[PDB]
Amino acid sequence: LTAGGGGGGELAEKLQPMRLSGSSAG
Amino acid sequence: LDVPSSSRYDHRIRYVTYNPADVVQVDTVLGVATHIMLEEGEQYLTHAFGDSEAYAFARKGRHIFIKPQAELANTNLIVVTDRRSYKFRLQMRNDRNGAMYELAFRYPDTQAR
Repeated sequence: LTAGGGGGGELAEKLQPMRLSGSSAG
Repeated sequence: LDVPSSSRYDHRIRYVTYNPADVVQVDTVLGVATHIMLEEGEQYLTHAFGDSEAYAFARKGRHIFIKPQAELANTNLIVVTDRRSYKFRLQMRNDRNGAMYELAFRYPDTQAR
């Protein structure tokens, strides 16, 4: 039908750089 | 014997007025699938052929298709639902003429209600 060295802790942690990414104009 | 009455457009499609006290003489020919529909919302319980391999049976909801599968297939179909029980005297026609594509019912009690 159907188919299918590293010491100097405090001074060196205040000298960690802050690197902010640049932007591109749209 | 309730002989179906055919339509006026094509005598391929026939209608019968259902009756508890009579059977439906179906003239099935070779190579055609014939369509039978029930009442809306009628739950099919069981069906029982006189010869299971003489005819092919697949049912979807309220729609019944039977198909010849063997030479000299002259048996009965008793498909029963909650509302009623149907009886057809299935008879193969040899000459592949006077076919009957689909059988439809006209219910007296439902129409009166």
